[PDB]
Amino acid sequence: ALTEKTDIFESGRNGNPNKDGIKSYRIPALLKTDKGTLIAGADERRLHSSDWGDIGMVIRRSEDNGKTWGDRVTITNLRDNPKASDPSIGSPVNIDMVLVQDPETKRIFSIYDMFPEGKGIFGMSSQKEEAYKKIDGKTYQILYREGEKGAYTIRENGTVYTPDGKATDYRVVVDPVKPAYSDKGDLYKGDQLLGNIYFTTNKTSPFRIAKDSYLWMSYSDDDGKTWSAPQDITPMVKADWMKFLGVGPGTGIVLRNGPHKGRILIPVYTTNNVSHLDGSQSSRVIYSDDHGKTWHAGEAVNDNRQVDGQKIHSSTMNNRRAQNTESTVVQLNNGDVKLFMRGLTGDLQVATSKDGGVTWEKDIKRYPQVKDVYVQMSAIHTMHEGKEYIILSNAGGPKRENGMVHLARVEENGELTWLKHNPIQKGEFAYNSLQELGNGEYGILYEHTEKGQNAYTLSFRKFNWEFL
Amino acid sequence: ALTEKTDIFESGRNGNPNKDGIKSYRIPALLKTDKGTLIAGADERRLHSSDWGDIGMVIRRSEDNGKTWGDRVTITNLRDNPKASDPSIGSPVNIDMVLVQDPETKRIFSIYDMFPEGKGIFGMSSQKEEAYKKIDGKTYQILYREGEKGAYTIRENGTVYTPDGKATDYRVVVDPVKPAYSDKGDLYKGDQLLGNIYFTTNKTSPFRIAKDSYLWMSYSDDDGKTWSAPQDITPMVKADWMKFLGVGPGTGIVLRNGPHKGRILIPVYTTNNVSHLDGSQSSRVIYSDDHGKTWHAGEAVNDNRQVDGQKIHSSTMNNRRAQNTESTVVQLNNGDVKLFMRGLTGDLQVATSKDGGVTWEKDIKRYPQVKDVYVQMSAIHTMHEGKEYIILSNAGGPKRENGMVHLARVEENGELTWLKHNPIQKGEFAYNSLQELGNGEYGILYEHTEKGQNAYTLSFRKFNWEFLS
Ligand SMILES: CC(=O)N[C@H]1[C@H]([C@H](O)[C@H](O)CO)OC(C(=O)O)=C[C@@H]1NC(=N)N
Ligand SMILES: CC(=O)N[C@H]1[C@H]([C@H](O)[C@H](O)CO)OC(C(=O)O)=C[C@@H]1NC(=N)N
Ligand SMILES: [Cl-]
Ligand SMILES: [Cl-]
Repeated sequence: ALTEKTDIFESGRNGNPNKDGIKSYRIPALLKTDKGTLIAGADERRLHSSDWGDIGMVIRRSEDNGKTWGDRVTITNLRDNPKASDPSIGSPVNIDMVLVQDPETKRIFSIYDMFPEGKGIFGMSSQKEEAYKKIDGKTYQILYREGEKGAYTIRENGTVYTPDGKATDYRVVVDPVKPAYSDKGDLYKGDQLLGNIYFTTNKTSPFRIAKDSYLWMSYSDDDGKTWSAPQDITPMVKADWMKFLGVGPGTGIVLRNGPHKGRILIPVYTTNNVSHLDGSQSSRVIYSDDHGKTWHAGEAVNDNRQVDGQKIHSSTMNNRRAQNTESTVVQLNNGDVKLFMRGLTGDLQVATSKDGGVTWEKDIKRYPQVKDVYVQMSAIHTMHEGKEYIILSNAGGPKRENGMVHLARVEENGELTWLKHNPIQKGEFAYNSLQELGNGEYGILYEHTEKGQNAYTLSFRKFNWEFL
Repeated sequence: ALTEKTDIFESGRNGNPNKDGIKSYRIPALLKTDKGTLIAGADERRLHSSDWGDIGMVIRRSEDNGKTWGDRVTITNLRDNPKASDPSIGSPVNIDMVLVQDPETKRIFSIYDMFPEGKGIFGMSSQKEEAYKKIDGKTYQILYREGEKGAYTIRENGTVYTPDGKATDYRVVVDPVKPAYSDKGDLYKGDQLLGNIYFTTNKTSPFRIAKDSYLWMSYSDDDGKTWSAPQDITPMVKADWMKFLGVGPGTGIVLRNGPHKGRILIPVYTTNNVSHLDGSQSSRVIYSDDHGKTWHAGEAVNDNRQVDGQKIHSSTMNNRRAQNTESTVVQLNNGDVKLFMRGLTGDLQVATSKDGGVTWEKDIKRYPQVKDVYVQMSAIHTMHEGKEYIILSNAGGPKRENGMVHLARVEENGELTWLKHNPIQKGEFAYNSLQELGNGEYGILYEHTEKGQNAYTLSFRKFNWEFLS
């Protein structure tokens, strides 16, 4: 039925670091690859357990269906500002990942947020700063220089150009080479390292990127063993009005049927400048139809949505209860895509797309038989004995506690009928990620603490249909 | 040295329409063409004197340097919604024009605001509605259908397409043929007129455009005698964050020197969704380098502007005094572009661009010797006996009264030295447009009323260098 928990990422105790000098881990993503391998992804939080600071994007691999796991592999870990007054806020931040595999190329993607040095989503400015500039059909990332108003650009070879279009003696590391790509954004003049473009305080170089929220992507073509340098996918998908744009962490999908088969779907959510985190968080997907080469934004669930009288839009809404945030995405056999969205109604909110994730139907469906206490969830499609189901896992409540694995039957019209609700973990329970394993068996990687563990320890369990 | 006022567009009196059935005129634009022709543009307000309603874009032409003027020529006048409960707010709106001629092609452009039926800039919604959709690289205007969430599109030949991209039996008049193009936007099912996509109340067709602020353009290739159908230029220039985008009315320029010579510059201004008309009004220019065929937005004066030791952006600002609204644009002989902007400081605010209107220098210069009572102004470059000057006209104050023509020497470093401040019209004085007429003479079309004349009557005067100095 259900196995006992195996601890995959171990957090420290009583506010102290673990044996690796790491305080805690958060944000599980569980990928079951084509070769049977399980990739377990996490935020690795070295210094403290906040939503910022020194966080690396890390994975572990199990080649025996989750029994034993290899050593941590670091995808990305940007170097700290060695001059920051407060190291707790003195690192450029990567935070929250989504994992997915392309089933044709077998390429594995990790998509995650990036912010310059500071407090991440909780450090965002009230004012927009332009991040990119289009010059002769090429999009360049902008750099700002203290006491100068104009936009410098990073062009060919990482060479920095003046606002007026002339090459400088300065250059950015745009092809990072150090372990964990900790050299990305390093600012040189000739062969002299001066600082880093992601540093925002006590700078030793003249240049910095726009203070904003970014989305990065790294990929692996060797079953998660090694990873590419980070690719900045922001300018492909972030609209000029968006404040925050970030992933809904967990595991993305690839569409298996319909006109859009082969489409990679990555849950994301945005905020606007009208109400930001107070009334605007809005879920959507970004997608790629060319096996991860180019990315596009779908429309938000909240775009032209009717809410208590009146239409809203994600770019202009200010409605706490109509927010939807981190989400988990599933495709049905009839071609429909369901988006299970974290929200503030107390129960499960589901949006439906008829066109492979680009637009959403007018109604958000509420399922009062599945509680949602305002915490991430994960959901996967499953076939059992020729019958179509959805498995969804989240906290049972009243707080981030008592982990549940809910089983739904999907009807021919895509309506969901909730059959079973199975507690899987007493005590602390938060973020979780599900995968199908290959028999009637399923794996879950989740957040949980016991015995004074720092939030969180990430643990793994297998269950089967008899548990379900 | 200063002629008596000649009335060009005459308002009615005591809230009554004039002889032509028109309550009032507003928003002068004066343009001296290649031919020597003077074109005077205006908002023609049929129903009342507010910032919405039934408003036509109209011109008159003078062929004798402002002495006599011909009959009204209507550029654009969208038909009213015949089913609207309140006629004063029952018409799609055009409002505020900029005129400019391309010196090479001789083409004359009128660029002006458009809004569907309602209260114009004072009727904008709190929530965005997407207005355009790119389908396989092609940009189409969206239509919304009663009882449906999805975006229909207006495609080739005006054919309305479903959200899934199927042709319907519905069609939009995209190539209007009626006088003043009053049929633009008409919605047909095959051969039967059903209603109009610009109507927002008591609709008789199923379809309507996004509720938004738009920018339209019409052009003349025959010295202002006839005009093209309106071009919707909005998607070329309006960003996904902009709430209002509209012209700073008057007369635009064509750059006459430097690497961007030939560039057409059109003052505009935006608001955002953070503070709209309370704290985000921000000047910039849109420009064309291909003789008016395609248009691009410059950056706002307020983009990356330091205010109170902190950087703002036009898209996110909320600062009353940092706003800059309608503006007038002038190029210096050194290549620099000056933007004189209506503002809330009580005095004249000027921005400088060194890249042909695309970005603006960090410091907005203020001149305490020219008052700004928060009203439109016009300014023009001029040369007198080998020396460079700018002439600017606006109200002297305290209110919108006491028209002034100000004269500045432009110094070698681009600094302006204000030399003379000459009264040109006592009593009411508001919007105005200046043009150099040649041989030391200048013309001005301006808003003024007397004895119970509805706001406003548009009058013309000519003056010479002697009046200036
Ligand atoms: C980018 C970011 O800050 N991600 C946050 C997330 C976020 O703050 C909320 O969704 C905003 O409403 O909340 C939570 C949470 O547990 O509620 C965890 C993530 N924390 C970490 N990955 N450390
Ligand atoms: C599009 C529009 O509403 N244009 C308005 C303009 C505008 O309301 C302000 O600049 C907003 O701050 O103000 C004025 C004005 O006299 O202050 C006249 C124009 N009115 C007419 N053309 N009727
Ligand atoms: Cl630095
Ligand atoms: Cl209609």
